[PDB]
Amino acid sequence: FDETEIEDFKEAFTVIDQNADGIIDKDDLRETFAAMGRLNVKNEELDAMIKEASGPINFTVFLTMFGEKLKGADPEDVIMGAFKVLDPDGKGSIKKSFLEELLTTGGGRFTPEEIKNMWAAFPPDVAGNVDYKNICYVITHGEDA
Amino acid sequence: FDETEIEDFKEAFTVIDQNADGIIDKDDLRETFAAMGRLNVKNEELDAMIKEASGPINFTVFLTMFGEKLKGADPEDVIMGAFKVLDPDGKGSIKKSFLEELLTTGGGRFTPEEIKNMWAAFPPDVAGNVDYKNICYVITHGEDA
Amino acid sequence: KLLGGGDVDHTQYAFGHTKVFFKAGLLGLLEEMRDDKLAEIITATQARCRGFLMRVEYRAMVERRESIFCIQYNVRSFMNVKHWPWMKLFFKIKPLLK
Amino acid sequence: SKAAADDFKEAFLLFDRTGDAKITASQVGDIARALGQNPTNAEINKILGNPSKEEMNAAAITFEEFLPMLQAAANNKDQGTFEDFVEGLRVFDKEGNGTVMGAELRHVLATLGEKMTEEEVEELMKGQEDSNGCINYEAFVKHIMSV
Amino acid sequence: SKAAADDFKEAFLLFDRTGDAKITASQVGDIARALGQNPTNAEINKILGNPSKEEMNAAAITFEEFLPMLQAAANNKDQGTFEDFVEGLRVFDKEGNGTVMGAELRHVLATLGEKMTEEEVEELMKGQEDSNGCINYEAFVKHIMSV
Repeated sequence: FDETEIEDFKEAFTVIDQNADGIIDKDDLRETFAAMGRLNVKNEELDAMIKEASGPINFTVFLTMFGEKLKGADPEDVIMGAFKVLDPDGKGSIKKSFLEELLTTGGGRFTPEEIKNMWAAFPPDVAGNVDYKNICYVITHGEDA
Repeated sequence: FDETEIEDFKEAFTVIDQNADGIIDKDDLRETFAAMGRLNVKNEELDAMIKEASGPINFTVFLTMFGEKLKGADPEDVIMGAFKVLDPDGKGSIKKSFLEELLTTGGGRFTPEEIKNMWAAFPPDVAGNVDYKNICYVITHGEDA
Repeated sequence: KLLGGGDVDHTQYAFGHTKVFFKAGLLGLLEEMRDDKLAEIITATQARCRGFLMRVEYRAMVERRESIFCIQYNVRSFMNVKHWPWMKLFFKIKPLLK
Repeated sequence: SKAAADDFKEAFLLFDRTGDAKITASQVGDIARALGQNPTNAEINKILGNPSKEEMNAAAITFEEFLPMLQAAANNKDQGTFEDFVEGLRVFDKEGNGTVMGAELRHVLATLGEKMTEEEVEELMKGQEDSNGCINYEAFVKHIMSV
Repeated sequence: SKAAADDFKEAFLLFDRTGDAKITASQVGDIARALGQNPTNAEINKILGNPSKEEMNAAAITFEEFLPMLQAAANNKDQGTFEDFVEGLRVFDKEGNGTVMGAELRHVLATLGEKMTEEEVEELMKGQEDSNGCINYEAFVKHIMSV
């Protein structure tokens, strides 16, 4: 965890903790979702978020919960560092079959089935290994941009 | 030491001395590191910083310790002064082989092996002697920007 | 340029303005001996290369060691997270920030 | 002999991916090179077949066969003379300066004799050949013999 | 003599790149020039060989040989007469004004007698020759004798 990433989680903690007392309760979760447009947010969704913690969601409980789910989270500059080492001549997005072979043949984390799941929402270019950069974006901030 | 550089070290001394009494103790070092995100900062790192001084870290002991480690520290404007004299026509980053030849053939501080270490984290452009300016940045403030 | 390759007697022939000159069956014999002599010379020079070739692969494999992991773990996160309320939230919200 | 070098057995535990203390016959070529031996691939191939050992079917190994094969390859290290390596490339390009044109060395290392992949050829020229397209083989063969 | 000039020993510590207080025989020509002596390179060469000293094989030095070689070169400073330097270049170009055409002095300084590199020739004309292509050697030889 770099310090600017921890400051981003402190700003997200303050936007969900609308009572500003330092502990995100279930009313803060529901009022942050209602301010984003969720008028139908069920109480069972709020209870499932609170069921991931053993205590009240203060800043260090929110940081330890996000730490334990993001144990391989990598910032965009280090993902582009590794992709610039995979394309060491610069500019070009690397081939689809080169990333499939190098993921498998180096590591068990790069096994195929997982490579079909990589191509599956990370579209073609991304999946193929040709573009580059959009995948670093969606690994640090999810969903389609 | 120019006076604005000494005022920058006075501001860094005040941010690490969170008790504001004028002497940075080991608790100030640990609480400044914890406020930057270091939750695992060992006591042996704090003891190795205090082992570089013969007494308590007040402002003049911190200035003399930084003076004795930065006996060739050069501000960015004087490094760009010297690089504008090496590229006297302006704008262009100077060639890789020209900086290797002129470092060696003028001085013993410009010997090759050291030139391989210059290229080694100061990347290509920087190492090569083509770009310019990013090396002045990282000599006044380290690490990748 | 072609004759560059082959474990052939580079003697037995000779070039000139319109054509190459070649021996047989003696010169033919010569070459042959020669041929064997390069397998030696060659075979040995190949090896080191081969050797050496992979020796650089290890230096790369090794470098790579971590950059993968980084990549490895890093992805996994996301696959888990991207479905988490809190994380989607941070997501829609991440922009309003400065 | 031990000089009993027990670090050859510790390096066999770094190349065996299953942890059972056996190394397949296809890895023995590259691990002899990683222990400080450069047998040519035809030599590694011959020896194998010589001993009615087929590298075409599944293989396992034991340390008790890999140790004497490394000791049979260790006598052939007297073939590694650097005079002949630099004189080979000195006969490969004209003029009195040691420079191969880029693509001459890349196509010769991939297609002449024991085929080296073009991926490995690019990894062996990376850094020693600059953008002039001229590989200085005095420093190139020096750095190739540094590993 | 000391006048014991101990700054010659302090300048030997600025030219020895290893710090062991020895200066190789190939540096002795340029360091005699940096101490205020202009022996010609053939003279530096002769003296060396004269003393069965080979500048072809590795060399080291000691201060105890470099001091008397600088004192043997110091008698030859009576050959540095500026009348003959300005009259040499005055016979090298027509008319009553001291100007050499650019390329005449550059090709003569690189190819006639003791070969000066064209890099050093450009560094000695830089500033004294303007864009008219005419080197005024009255001020040019004045500035060359200012160092």
